[PDB]
Amino acid sequence: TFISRFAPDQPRKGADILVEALERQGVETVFAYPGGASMEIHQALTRSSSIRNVLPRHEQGGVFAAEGYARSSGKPGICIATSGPGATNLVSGLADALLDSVPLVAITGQVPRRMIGTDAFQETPIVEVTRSITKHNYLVMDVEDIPRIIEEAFFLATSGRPGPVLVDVPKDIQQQLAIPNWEQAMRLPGYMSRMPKPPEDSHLEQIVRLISESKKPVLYVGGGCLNSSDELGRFVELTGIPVASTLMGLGSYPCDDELSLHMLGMHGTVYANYAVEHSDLLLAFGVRFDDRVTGKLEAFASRAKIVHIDIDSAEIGKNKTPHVSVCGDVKLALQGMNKVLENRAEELKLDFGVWRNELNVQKQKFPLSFKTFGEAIPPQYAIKVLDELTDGKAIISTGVGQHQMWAAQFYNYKKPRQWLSSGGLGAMGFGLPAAIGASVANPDAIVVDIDGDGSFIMNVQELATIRVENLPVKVLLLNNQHLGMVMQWEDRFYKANRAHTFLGDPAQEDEIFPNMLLFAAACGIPAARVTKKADLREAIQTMLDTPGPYLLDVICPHQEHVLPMIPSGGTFNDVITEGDGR
Amino acid sequence: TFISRFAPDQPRKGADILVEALERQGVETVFAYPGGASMEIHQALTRSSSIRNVLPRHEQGGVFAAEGYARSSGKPGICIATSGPGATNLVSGLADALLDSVPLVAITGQVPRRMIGTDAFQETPIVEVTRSITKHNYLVMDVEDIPRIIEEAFFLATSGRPGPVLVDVPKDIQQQLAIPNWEQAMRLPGYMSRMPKPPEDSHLEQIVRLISESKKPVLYVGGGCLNSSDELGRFVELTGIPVASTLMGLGSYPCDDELSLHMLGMHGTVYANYAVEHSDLLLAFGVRFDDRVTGKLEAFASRAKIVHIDIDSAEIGKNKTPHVSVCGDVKLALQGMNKVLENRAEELKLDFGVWRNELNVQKQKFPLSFKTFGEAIPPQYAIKVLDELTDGKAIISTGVGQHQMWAAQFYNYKKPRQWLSSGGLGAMGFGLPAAIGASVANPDAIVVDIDGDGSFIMNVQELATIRVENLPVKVLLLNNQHLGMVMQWEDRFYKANRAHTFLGDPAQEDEIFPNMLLFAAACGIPAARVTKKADLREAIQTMLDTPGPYLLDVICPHQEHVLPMIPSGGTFNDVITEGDGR
Amino acid sequence: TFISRFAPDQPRKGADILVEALERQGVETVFAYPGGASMEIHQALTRSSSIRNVLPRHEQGGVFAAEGYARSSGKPGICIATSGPGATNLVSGLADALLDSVPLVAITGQVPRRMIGTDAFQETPIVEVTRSITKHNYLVMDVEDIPRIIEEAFFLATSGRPGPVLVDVPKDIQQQLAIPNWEQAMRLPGYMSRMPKPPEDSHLEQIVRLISESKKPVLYVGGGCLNSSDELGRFVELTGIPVASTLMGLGSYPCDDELSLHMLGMHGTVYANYAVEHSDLLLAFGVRFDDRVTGKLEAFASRAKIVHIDIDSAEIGKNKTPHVSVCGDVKLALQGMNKVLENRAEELKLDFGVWRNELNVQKQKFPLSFKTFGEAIPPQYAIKVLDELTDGKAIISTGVGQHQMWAAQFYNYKKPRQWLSSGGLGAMGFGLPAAIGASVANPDAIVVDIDGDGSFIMNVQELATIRVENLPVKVLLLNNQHLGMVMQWEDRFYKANRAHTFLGDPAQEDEIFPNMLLFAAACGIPAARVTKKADLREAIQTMLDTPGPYLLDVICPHQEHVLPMIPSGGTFNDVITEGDGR
Ligand SMILES: Cc1cc2nc3c(=O)[nH]c(=O)nc-3n(C[C@H](O)[C@H](O)[C@H](O)COP(=O)(O)OP(=O)(O)OC[C@H]3O[C@@H](n4cnc5c(N)ncnc54)[C@H](O)[C@@H]3O)c2cc1C
Ligand SMILES: Cc1cc2nc3c(=O)[nH]c(=O)nc-3n(C[C@H](O)[C@H](O)[C@H](O)COP(=O)(O)OP(=O)(O)OC[C@H]3O[C@@H](n4cnc5c(N)ncnc54)[C@H](O)[C@@H]3O)c2cc1C
Ligand SMILES: Cc1cc2nc3c(=O)[nH]c(=O)nc-3n(C[C@H](O)[C@H](O)[C@H](O)COP(=O)(O)OP(=O)(O)OC[C@H]3O[C@@H](n4cnc5c(N)ncnc54)[C@H](O)[C@@H]3O)c2cc1C
Ligand SMILES: CCOC(=O)c1ccccc1S(=O)(=O)NC(=O)Nc1nc(Cl)cc(OC)n1
Ligand SMILES: CCOC(=O)c1ccccc1S(=O)(=O)NC(=O)Nc1nc(Cl)cc(OC)n1
Ligand SMILES: CCOC(=O)c1ccccc1S(=O)(=O)NC(=O)Nc1nc(Cl)cc(OC)n1
Ligand SMILES: [Mg+2]
Ligand SMILES: [Mg+2]
Ligand SMILES: [Mg+2]
Repeated sequence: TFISRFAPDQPRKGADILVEALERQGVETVFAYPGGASMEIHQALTRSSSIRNVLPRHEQGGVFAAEGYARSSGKPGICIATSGPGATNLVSGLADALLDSVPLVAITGQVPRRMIGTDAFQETPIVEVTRSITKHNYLVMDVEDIPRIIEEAFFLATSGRPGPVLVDVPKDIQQQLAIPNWEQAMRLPGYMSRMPKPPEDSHLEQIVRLISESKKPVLYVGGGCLNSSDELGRFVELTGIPVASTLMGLGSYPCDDELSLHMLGMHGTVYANYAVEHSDLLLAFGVRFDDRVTGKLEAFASRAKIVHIDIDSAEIGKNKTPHVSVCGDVKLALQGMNKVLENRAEELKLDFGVWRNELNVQKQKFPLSFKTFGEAIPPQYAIKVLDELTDGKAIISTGVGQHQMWAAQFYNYKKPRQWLSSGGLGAMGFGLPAAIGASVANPDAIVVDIDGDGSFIMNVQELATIRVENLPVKVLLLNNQHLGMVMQWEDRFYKANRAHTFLGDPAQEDEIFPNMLLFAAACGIPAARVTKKADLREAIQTMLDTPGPYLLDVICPHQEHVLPMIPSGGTFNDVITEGDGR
Repeated sequence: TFISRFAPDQPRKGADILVEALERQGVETVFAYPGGASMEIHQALTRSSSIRNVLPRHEQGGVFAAEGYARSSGKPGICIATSGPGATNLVSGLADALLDSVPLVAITGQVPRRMIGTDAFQETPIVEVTRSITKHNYLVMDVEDIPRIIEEAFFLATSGRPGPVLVDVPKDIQQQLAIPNWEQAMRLPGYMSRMPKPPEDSHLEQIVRLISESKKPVLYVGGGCLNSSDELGRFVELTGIPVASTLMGLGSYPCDDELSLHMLGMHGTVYANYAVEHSDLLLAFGVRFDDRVTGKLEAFASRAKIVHIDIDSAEIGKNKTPHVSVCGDVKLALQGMNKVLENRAEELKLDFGVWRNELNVQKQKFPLSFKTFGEAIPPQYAIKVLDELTDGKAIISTGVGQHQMWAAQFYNYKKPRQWLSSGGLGAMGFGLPAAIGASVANPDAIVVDIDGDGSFIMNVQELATIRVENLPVKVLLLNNQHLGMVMQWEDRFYKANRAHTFLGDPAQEDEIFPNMLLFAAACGIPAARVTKKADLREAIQTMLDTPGPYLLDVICPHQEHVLPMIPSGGTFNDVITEGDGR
Repeated sequence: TFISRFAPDQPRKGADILVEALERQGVETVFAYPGGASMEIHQALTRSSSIRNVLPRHEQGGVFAAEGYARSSGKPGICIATSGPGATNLVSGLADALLDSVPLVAITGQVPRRMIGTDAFQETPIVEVTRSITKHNYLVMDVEDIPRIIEEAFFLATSGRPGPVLVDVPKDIQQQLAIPNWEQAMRLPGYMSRMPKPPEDSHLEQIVRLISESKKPVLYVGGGCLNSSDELGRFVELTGIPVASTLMGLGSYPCDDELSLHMLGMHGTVYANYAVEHSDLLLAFGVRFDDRVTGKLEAFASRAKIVHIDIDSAEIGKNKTPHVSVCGDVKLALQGMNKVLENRAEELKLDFGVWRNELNVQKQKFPLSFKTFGEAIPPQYAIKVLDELTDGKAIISTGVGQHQMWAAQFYNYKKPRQWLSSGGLGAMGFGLPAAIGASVANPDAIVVDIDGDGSFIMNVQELATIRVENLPVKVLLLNNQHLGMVMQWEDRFYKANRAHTFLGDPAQEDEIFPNMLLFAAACGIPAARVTKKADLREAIQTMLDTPGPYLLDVICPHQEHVLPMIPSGGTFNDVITEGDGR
């Protein structure tokens, strides 16, 4: 089926064997920045007609773009870098992908084998450095291993709990001629042996039993449900259980649906954390009970039976001890529980209307809210407008901080993989590059990077990439001249004592600095600034209608605070519902 | 002598103990970007009146600035970052500092101790990740250890062979109240035990003997001589031996002096590599025989007695086996050899005029040269002009690539620490941030970042830093729209087959892209472009005269090639002396 | 040339491929104790007709026997063990072989691959455990790798600086059928690249020059000269330089020769340490300047030019900085220096008679001495008698402690590999097993284990091995009822306060306990006890004449002290020349 560009008996460079190894894996896009140790790989890349390369302006842009690509498509993201500084520049991306469980294959050039360990030119013990921040990694020591290693890398990166896999390739192996063997078996006996088997009916039916025996059930959905959109939907319309979601799970279940309790956790809705606090049955599907959503563990879902379904046994019971657990693919568990629920439909007759009502009053008394001052633009409102004008069908990437929380709170995602945000590591500068990858993976979609002025400037060089690759990336920059989140904490716990959180110029405290519009201009990207809430709707519409890339700089009053808020290690009873920096 | 801000019996936060620990070390400048896990440290920083913080726009800008600071002053550079993404963003800087042996202390915030290893919010096993790319590192586990650890970190970072030391501080330890003990002893028994002792006369006199017995002696000076400017000078005026230098040693001995053979190595002068090739005595002081300068080891200084003086025993004999070696401070070895040379002056009567003549003819027949096409600006010439207008007294930082080699070749450094360039790791994006640190460390100096368009855009966000800190950083951008060095190799070994090396826009192949002038404008930094060689001198003069920061975009024809050139693993007989991409 | 037992196209078990891999390496003897995880290997072993297995009674006996085998033959020693407890029981042997640089290949069975890391039955992460105590190690993950790994293991174990290499083989790979490829190349690019090249005449002639310019030269020979017996001899008869030896070098140069200064170091002769203390030229060939022989480094050979020739660059300059060094095979360096010395014979005319005389008076005034009390047997005398009756042609293995020092001091070894003793690690219980290996490697030699009662009982179970394998192992047990060496230190530095150093029975303080004769009897080995010095000569003669194994229990007064003695970190001026525990 796969047509090679070489004769089955024709020897060729390891670099060419590596590129074909990617083509055979179905790879169509890579993000690679050339360097001396990876030149061969780049040369082989130009001979490929099926793989396109998006040249970033910084290796970190490369990884983050690859992540965006992966996060928005469900396919693995592929980035390639040269040795030494090239490789070390990938680090934050690798750690980011590992914490959020993003399938990713990173390939780095390395000095020739004989040179390894000699403090060679541009050498870095990248395999040693990344071991604790990758799912697995490799140092290829023989051109004969390329086919197997690449196959194993993708298998490991995409199977079980997804994660990044780095493959280090010495320059001498890239140049070595050889005849590849695409028939070799993978050496993952231990891993393949531990791969979860399909869920058992005994386990699944025990859950359905618990559901029928509960009066206050709550679904706690996370990133693990990103491929169970339909199954989860069907499950909810069969149990009528309210859905609470993590920052990573947004979109698994439509935030606009009436059964949606939206996001729970530190900056989750009062009613979502309420539901969990008083539930008697917690259906934790595809979540890792992070400190961000649980607060004080002992207090989290204290009065309820916890059912935990995770593909990673290491997660089941790590922070919370379930009353029931299923180690396996939540997608299969749902399909299984669904058949059962459809059959015992009449026999069960599930009705949680009373519970839902208790929550609806909570949703009515404590809804997400924002204040509008004069004609100043409220970031929450800006996002709300973007949602409306895009009919909530846009792919949203973001930086980290207040804008991130607002992008999560005030936009209703219809489907998963519409939300691209760094959650576990929370790396700034992720938004723009992620949007680049998302756009390449989704050419006909509306891709909007809702960034912060601090996060946006970190990888601002990628604007050049966007222009050159002619990608329709829209940038909704919520400019507040500060490091919003750190500032909020300064206000709440440090008597507003500012400590290097102002991003503007102290000499002209009133001038917007820097002028992000000129950054766009430098890369030939049309831009505009908006300061009055009245002109907001038209500015955003313009951004959307103007073909190609576009940067809308939205000025906002910095004293805004993200609410509600449960301080770290807190309880639902410590939730802060009001206040700002005014 | 040191005045604390706390009573000797008054308990205070570990964060405050850490900041005072820095003040007691004489620290006056740090480069810190605030984050949740390091907020306490930042708060304590604002209470200090002796330490100023330069807030970068990216953690990588922070480290590189700290390096620039260190490299231009001889003091350790200090950068601080928050946990997780903050910390991982330091990686390239740490590896860079380790490879070039730059004293540096990096402090990173970390999640609370009890949270370590739990996959906590913004947690990264930074100590595990950086172990192979730092001189040493620490994870503080008790507020009581702060004083000792900080003292050890600086001692280790600055003593022996300088290098980076990272100190990870849990958030709970930053908030813990305690009374510091500044009297605690350091626990470096093994390290302090292995510290080289002052050179022995027996060893030193054996060297002077070799010098008197040689007919073709050559000095091979490197980064280890950065603090031996005077001693080396005196040594040369007592032996009249020609000085060849590494990229790291530039300036140890004035490149303008007649005894100077300039840089040796891959892109070294023909006469420098000549001198070494035919020498009978190689005085390797403060060098590590890198593959970049030796080429094929067996062929390097094949016909001569090698004397190697290094402060790191691990280096002596690593790639080349000396006939004589001295493990110790080259500064002391020189002072020692100098006294001997002054005494046995008449008894010795050293005369290498015949050898120097053989080299002068070589210097005359094969000098550094560049070609001028029409009115196009030759980068070499631009640098040559900068040298003249600044009287060669400027601090020059650079990116990595062709411009770096030209900045090395066509500028005559009078003193060491005038040249700030990433040599071992060769990390792009180093130039602008390094200039920032150099300027802060040298407020009254002319600081010029000779950057490449590829390297410059990587950390372009630091332009914001430059403006806000009101630093007189001048940027001489040699814009060639390409990744010059990779392109040169494509021309020489890949039939000019371009593989993602063009940095401009393919849709407007003739328009300079991006418009670096607008990047400067965005950060309120005056800029100008120059395209005609005739207008070059006035443009540079303007850049220098215009008070404050300034960006001069210098357009150059990309087909330029760095020469001469000895291909990797080559011999002096493989040196390429002509050709380009036209 | 090599005749397989399988058809070149016939598939067979990995176990059989491993055994053939050994046969192809020339292996004729292995020391293997069967276990569940290694059963396949043992089964394949019985099908071999060229490899004999010596079944020890304890895995530690296995390794030590393999060491003895290696140490007495110059061939690598091979031991095989099962997984878990089998493997961990090898540890002391591996560390011992690494510290003394003994070529050794250890093969351990391991649980099936899929079971690794699951806390399986008899599983131990042996590769992780032994990484810091082996030259290198492997975990075979594919039956296809066996041929290459075994070849690499032996190459690494025997090349450069010899050392142990452990190969872990999963049980499933032992049973997997396959067709071996004995043509595969080794993947040791880096290692083979760093292998020392033959010495250069420039370096060698510089040494001969130093020799001619010296008045007080001293040879400091170590374990690295074990294969340079002839070359060293020739070198000495051409320079007439006195030879001092380490505990590891004994026999490289005959201790009986008049030019021999015998052993230097802590328990070295007064004249040997004298020679070094006052020498002006130290020829350190095949030594690692251990703390045992140097004492206080600063004081060691303080007034002299040090020439160091080592095959391990990591050793040159580790503790002492030479004035000259040669990284390479001392055997070749000597052959080179010899040709030079033979030619410039007349031109040089070397005469160190005056120096030798200064030393001969020292050898006359401070010779090795022992005191004889009544009819009590002096251990020194016993060894002296053994030497005479065996004409100093016996292979002597020993335990660790006082008897070891006496075996070193009072026996004159004619050739290297006659002395088998644990020097760097100093592991007790080494003597008996080492003798077993030495005897198998030298069937027609006189093999005597000069053991201590403490060391002897540790691996006393090997007596069973000796009987069953019908090996002519003679055991000269110097029984003193104590842990001699620890006792000596108690006397000198702890006012003779005994702390668990008495090995006899406190209830019958005067009865020799245990009765080692009955241990021999239990294993059908003829034995006898001797208490009167007058009956000593006849007892030893009997031991030697009685065909087969024999144990002579020699009772000695425990208050004996090893002299002379330079306390740790001491100087030649701190040497203790008299005293005991009476
Ligand atoms: C400024 C900031 C504020 C934050 N505030 C909040 C907040 O208030 N609320 C909040 O929720 N988060 C918040 N976070 C995000 C937070 O750090 C965590 O990233 C997030 O809570 C993790 O959610 P998760 O466990 O659902 O998803 P993941 O971390 O993606 O974990 C998914 C889990 O699902 C398992 N799984 C994967 N695939 C499958 C499958 N097919 N079948 C079954 N199981 C599977 C995994 O192995 C894993 O255990 C914040 C982050 C930042 C940067
Ligand atoms: C694009 C590119 C091209 C390059 N081309 C060249 C080229 O053509 N020529 C070239 O020279 N380099 C070149 N390099 C730089 C090169 O990679 C190495 O960084 C450089 O050769 C190292 O020189 P060094 O050994 O002298 O200095 P360092 O790497 O700084 O090493 C200094 C050494 O001195 C020792 N030492 C330190 N302090 C003391 C003291 N007080 N007393 C005694 N010893 C001390 C150290 O421990 C160490 O061994 C290039 C780099 C790049 C990025
Ligand atoms: C109770 C006790 C007391 C001791 N007392 C003493 C004492 O008083 N005096 C004493 O000497 N020792 C003593 N030791 C032994 C001591 O611990 C060291 O094992 C010994 O000094 C090491 O000597 P070495 O360096 O010569 O040999 P090794 O440790 O075998 O080192 C040999 C060296 O030679 C190099 N080399 C190897 N092969 C070659 C080759 N072909 N060409 C060139 N170089 C090569 C190696 O790589 C290495 O650096 C004692 C030990 C014990 C247990
Ligand atoms: C930068 C990558 O370097 C290496 O892989 C490398 C490292 C040490 C020794 C030899 C090589 S090499 O000879 O296999 N390759 C190179 O040296 N390549 C190389 N490419 C570019 Cl573009 C520039 C350069 O040196 C300045 N060198
Ligand atoms: C980001 C640093 O985080 C931590 O140190 C951390 C990690 C896991 C659990 C508790 C904490 S903590 O309670 O000691 N501190 C915080 O959680 N700090 C914090 N600071 C900001 Cl500015 C934002 C935030 O959460 C969104 N959290
Ligand atoms: C002791 C070695 O054990 C193993 O290799 C082992 C470990 C875990 C699971 C399966 C095996 S196994 O099935 O490949 N082999 C055995 O279990 N062998 C085995 N051999 C013996 Cl003589 C006894 C025994 O179990 C009591 N088991
Ligand atoms: Mg902001
Ligand atoms: Mg360029
Ligand atoms: Mg004893």
